[PDB]
Amino acid sequence: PKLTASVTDGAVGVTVDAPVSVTAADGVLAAVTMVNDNGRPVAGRLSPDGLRWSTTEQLGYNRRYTLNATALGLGGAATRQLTFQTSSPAHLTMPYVMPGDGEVVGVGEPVAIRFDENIADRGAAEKAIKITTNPPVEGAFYWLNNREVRWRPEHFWKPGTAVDVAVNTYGVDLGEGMFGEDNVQTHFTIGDEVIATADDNTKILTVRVNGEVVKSMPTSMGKDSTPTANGIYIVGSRYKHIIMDSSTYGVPVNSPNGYRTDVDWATQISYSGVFVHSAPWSVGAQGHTNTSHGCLNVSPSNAQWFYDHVKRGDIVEVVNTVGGTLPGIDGLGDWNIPWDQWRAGNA
Repeated sequence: PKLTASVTDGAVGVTVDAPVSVTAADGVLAAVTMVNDNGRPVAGRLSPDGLRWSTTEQLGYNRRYTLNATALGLGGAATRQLTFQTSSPAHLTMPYVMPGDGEVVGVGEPVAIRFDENIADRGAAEKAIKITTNPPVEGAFYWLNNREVRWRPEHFWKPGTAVDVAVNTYGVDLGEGMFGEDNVQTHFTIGDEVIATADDNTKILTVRVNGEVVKSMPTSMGKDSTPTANGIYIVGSRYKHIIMDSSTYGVPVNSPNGYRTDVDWATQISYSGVFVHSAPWSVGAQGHTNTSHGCLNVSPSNAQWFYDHVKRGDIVEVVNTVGGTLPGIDGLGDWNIPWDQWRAGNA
C-alpha cells in the first residue's frame, strides 16, 4: 500500500493557506494524527472510503507539526512519519473590505480591500482576492495607494447584480515576509440607479432614479477661491449630523480656508471632504451663487431628503465648475480614471 502527504517530511516554509492531506493508494488509511510542537492534536477528517484525510481547522504560522500515518492494504502495512515547519511571517497584515456584508448599494460602488500595511507584492494580494459577479461582468483591480486596492467594471453596475468578495489572504506571503492575518469575505447587491447631477451653470442638483427626475435641489457649491472639482463622485457615508473639521482633510482650522461647522443631514461624496449637506445660512445663495469651501450646500429640507433617499454607492456628478477634476485616487473618485488605464492596473 502507498501513502502520500501534501507535505514532505523535513520541509520548511509550508504556506498554511491550504490544509494538509494524506492519501492512501493500494490500501486504506487506518490512522492519521498530526500534532503541533507543544503536543496538541490538530484535528482533521478522514473520507468515508478511507482514502483521504485532511486537517479540518486552521493551521498556524511558526508551528512545527509532525504527521503519523499508516495505510494497511490487503497486501501489507505501510507507515510514515513526517515533521514540518510552517511559514513564520516577519509581519502580519489585516484586510478590511467594503461595502458591508448583506448591504445594498448604488451602481457606482466599487469593491474595496484595505490592508493596514503597505503591500510589497500586489500580484500576490490580487491573486488571493476572488470576486464573483452575477450576472458575470468584466472587472479589474487597481491600487489607490500602497494599502487599498479596488475592483470595478467598465461601466456602472447594472441593477440586480450580486457581488461576492472573498479575500483569502490567510497563509499568503504578501511580500517581504508580510503575511495575511486572516481571511475576510463580504457580499453585497446592486440596487436602483441613482445619479445626481450638479451643474454649475444652473446651480441645481438634479436627482435621477432609473433615468427619471425625482428631485431638483437649489445648491451653492465651492466659491472661486475654493471650488468643487468637476467629476464623478461616489456616495459614501451618511450622517444625521456631523462636525466637519478641515484639519481632517489637511487644512488647519485656523487657516484661511480652514473651518469647523456642525452641519445636519450630511452625505459624504469625497475623501477630500466634500459633502452634500444642510446649509440654512446660505439658502439665500443656494441656486444663485457659490459660497462654500467645496461642499454642495442645499436647503435643510433637501439635505434630509437626500439623506433618506440616497445610498452609499450611488453617484453624484459635478460639471462645469471653475475647479478641476476630482482625483481618481481620492477614495470616491474611482470612476474618473479611464477604463483603459484602470483595466491595465498598477500591480
